[PDB]
Amino acid sequence: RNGRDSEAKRLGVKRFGGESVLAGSIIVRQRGTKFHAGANVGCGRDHTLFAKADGKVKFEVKGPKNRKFISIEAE
Amino acid sequence: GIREKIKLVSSAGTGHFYTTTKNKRTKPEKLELKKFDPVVRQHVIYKEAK
Amino acid sequence: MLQPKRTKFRKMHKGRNRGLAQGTDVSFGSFGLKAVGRGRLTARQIEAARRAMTRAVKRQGKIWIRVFPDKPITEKPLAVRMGKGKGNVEYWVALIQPGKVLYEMDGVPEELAREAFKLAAAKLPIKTTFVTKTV
Amino acid sequence: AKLHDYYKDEVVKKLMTEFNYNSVMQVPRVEKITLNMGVGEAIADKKLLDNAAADLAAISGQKPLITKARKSVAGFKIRQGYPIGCKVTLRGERMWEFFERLITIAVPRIRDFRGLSAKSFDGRGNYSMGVREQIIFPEIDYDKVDRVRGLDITITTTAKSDEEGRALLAAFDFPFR
Amino acid sequence: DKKSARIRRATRARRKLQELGATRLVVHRTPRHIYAQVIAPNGSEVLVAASTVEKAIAEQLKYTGNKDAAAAVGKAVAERALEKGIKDVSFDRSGFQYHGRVQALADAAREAGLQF
Amino acid sequence: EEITASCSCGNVMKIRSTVGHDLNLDVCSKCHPFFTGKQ
RNA sequence: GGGUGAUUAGCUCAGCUGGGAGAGCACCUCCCUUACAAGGAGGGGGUCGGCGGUUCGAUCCCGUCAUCACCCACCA
RNA sequence: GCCUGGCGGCCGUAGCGCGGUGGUCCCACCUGACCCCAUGCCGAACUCAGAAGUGAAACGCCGUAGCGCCGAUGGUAGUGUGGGGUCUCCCCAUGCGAGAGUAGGGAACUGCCAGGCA
RNA sequence: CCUCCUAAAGAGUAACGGAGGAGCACGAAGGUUGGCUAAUCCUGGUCGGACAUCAGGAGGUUAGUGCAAUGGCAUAAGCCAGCUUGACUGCGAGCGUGACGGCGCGAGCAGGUGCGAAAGCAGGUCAUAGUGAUCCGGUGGUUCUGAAUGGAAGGGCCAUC
RNA sequence: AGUCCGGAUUGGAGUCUGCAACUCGACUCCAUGAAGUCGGAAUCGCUAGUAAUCGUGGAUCAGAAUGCCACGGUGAAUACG
Ligand SMILES: [Mg+2]
Ligand SMILES: [Mg+2]
Ligand SMILES: [Mg+2]
Ligand SMILES: [Mg+2]
Ligand SMILES: [Mg+2]
Ligand SMILES: [Mg+2]
Ligand SMILES: [Mg+2]
Ligand SMILES: [Mg+2]
Ligand SMILES: [Mg+2]
Ligand SMILES: [Zn+2]
Repeated sequence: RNGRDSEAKRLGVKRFGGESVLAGSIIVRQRGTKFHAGANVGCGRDHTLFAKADGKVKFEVKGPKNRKFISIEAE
Repeated sequence: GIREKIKLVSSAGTGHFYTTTKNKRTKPEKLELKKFDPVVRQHVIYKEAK
Repeated sequence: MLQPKRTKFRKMHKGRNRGLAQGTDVSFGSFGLKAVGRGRLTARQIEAARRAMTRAVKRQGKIWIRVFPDKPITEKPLAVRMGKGKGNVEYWVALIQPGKVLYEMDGVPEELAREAFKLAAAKLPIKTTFVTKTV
Repeated sequence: AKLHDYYKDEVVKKLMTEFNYNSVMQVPRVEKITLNMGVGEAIADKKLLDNAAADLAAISGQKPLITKARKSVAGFKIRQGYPIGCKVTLRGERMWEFFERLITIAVPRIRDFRGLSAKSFDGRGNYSMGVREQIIFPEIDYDKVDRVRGLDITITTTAKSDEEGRALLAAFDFPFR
Repeated sequence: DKKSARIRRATRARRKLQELGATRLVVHRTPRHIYAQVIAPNGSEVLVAASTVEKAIAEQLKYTGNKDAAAAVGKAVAERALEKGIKDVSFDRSGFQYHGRVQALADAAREAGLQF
Repeated sequence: EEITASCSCGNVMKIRSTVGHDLNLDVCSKCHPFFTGKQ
């Protein structure tokens, strides 16, 4: 009777560093803010980190508490 | 039905309601709410559940 | 008889015994009994070896057991079909990697410790050997 | 204002000559005085606390504040966030007025008085005490009693030691067995 | 504590306006020497400074650290910002209640022509 | 409101107290049997 | 092995959809009786088998352990 | 060139603790509280007008290794590919190389502006 | 249907594998502005007690997050008060995840509100469960149709049961 | 009204008795003021100066009575059966 599990929700990083992405592309589907919003990135209501402008994707590590930020470059 | 489904009829001359849920054992009073009404396209006070 | 008084869970996966051991230096007493083989020990084996050592030095001296089981073995009963859930627990075991110091003793002569450990080495499923205090 | 100025000259110079501090701000001064009344048996009588609040707003000048129950316990059969007790904080001019009308005209109407205790300090220089009767304040007409409701007093000061607070209060009467 | 308490009141806007990336009008209050700063969007480079510790507003004035001073402080900020070409800004209340001297300062800035 | 307390020790002492009435006392801090009580 | 119900004063039962332990017989102290039983008045007695726990809080809610009762254990 | 106040970059080699110093100016405590504002009671906070006292606390700097923190070299464990053995595990050839621990490093570094000082 | 492990560090991955929850709640528990920081222990303190309400110290998230678990939260997503209805409509560049039906995230536009002085925030709750296809019929609205024509009954569309 | 009712229990200071007052007393005073607001089921006496109430005297003894023996003051109700 013990065995049971949900359907897995397909989380994680959809687009990694070093990829030319377009606007509104979902990058990370996560639960908490394990990945933190930053430059050109919105945080969704399920903390889906979603993009705002065309360009690359750069994973910065900034902040006093050593957090993990995502950004969109231009060049 | 413990929490019961009701509506929010506009007090204007418009036949439109929104819809939401209320409880019996917490609210004896009817629900007054200001809300948009897309006939005159303004905000009208709503009442008269069900 | 050596058994966790309370555990976080009932059961545990089978797991593996790959690699070597940590508790290698003689760190409490003067003499040590160290595992050479690779396997698993029951609480009955540990208690019987303890009784053999305490028999040989009769009461006097201080004896350390550096190991403790904290791993159950589930055992399905006789005449039960496969599946239908993982079995119930009947005995607890300790994971043994080679080189693990098992027992330790202080307060006796060397030859007496040597013969007491060769009495208790026959109580055990593996080959064990004798070590001294080192640095 | 009176015992404030009495402090402001005599107790300042007295304590400074006692403990020979580096500066005057390092002397103990009284920081605040709080007053508590635990009304707990008003779990049923809701206006027991209302009249006890009127009693404390007659003792003090200012209107009191109720306290919320912090976490619910079945040891006292309370719900978390319950009307549970009433306090009054005092700072400044009303604080010195309350200390004046305490030590002059209330301590000697304590029932069968003998001097207060010594080890009643916190250890970091504060004081607290509890009463039994409550007509020890003059603002209570004797024909208005409805319970024997006491209360407790906390004098919170910046005394860096309880012995410094002891020597602070020895400049007052502060009965001292 | 007081200082860190004020900074954790202010960090809200002090990183939201960072993430917007716009020019910031920053204040510091003390009942002597109100201070006023106009800083580039990055946060490392100031542009326009006016404070009553400067003689040119210190000696022309009644008392260092009232709202009647802060009015002229922000007025001086507005002139020094318009002469450098900065008028469209955003405001940093710096963990202070927008009620007293900062309210007088920003209102006289708006009367002087600094339009956020 | 400020009132005037007066005890039997001759200690006429005006104080602020919310009695709203002038006051008659016996024992003050001056001339109370505290040290004689301890003795 | 497996599904169902039960452990409560000395004895026998209701109290389990969550916040004060009731009923009957027995026990004890008086009363009328030459003396008991029956009859009349008045009291206390449990820590709800036990181990752990959730929750503010458990006889009640949850997971095992000891005991009891019941039902199944078919095709062969 | 020094100190202080603010805004930052970096996020503990930057933080704890212990001892020492600082008040012309800057900072804080502070004085008073009718009105601005404010306390589910109190000028504790928030706010206001100020400047009598003060570096006590707090803040900044200096010194110090009792902890936190960084941390190599080498070796060990593991692992990709190929081969093998006494195949619950392990070895050989080759590429990759930890974590912990050891000697160590260490009381931060850099920029913008304003005021007082030489 | 949700959560962890088994899942071998992208996603996914079975079993009568090991462990738990949901078929609800809220007119504030939602939006905004301003603001605050908890558990536990020690000391002192009337009834007051191992533990109610007061004050201080250590400590510094062990506490809280409507609930099971995991992730996260100090710029608080935890707690207080005022003002409030954005739990508004019509759209959607683009993305994700499913064979499909579908499900979810969403900057931004037009109208029109609330909060803040402003920059700005708000298309429900910190998120991940809290659900039911179609058909058939109920109710309200209607620049639709109306079996010769004008109406009506019915049918559609929008909202909903 | 637990009241000026009620008097226990207790602290102190006494007196007199007697070798002797701790196991033990009798009384005065100062101060204290518990329960008790008419009594569950049951139960006792009493036909005239008694029922009830209020004093006193003796015997025991060196010292005590709310006990026993005796006397006096006031002084009832009901008996259809
Ligand atoms: Mg100092
Ligand atoms: Mg290493
Ligand atoms: Mg992988
Ligand atoms: Mg994965
Ligand atoms: Mg806020
Ligand atoms: Mg129709
Ligand atoms: Mg026709
Ligand atoms: Mg007769
Ligand atoms: Mg008699
Ligand atoms: Zn007097």
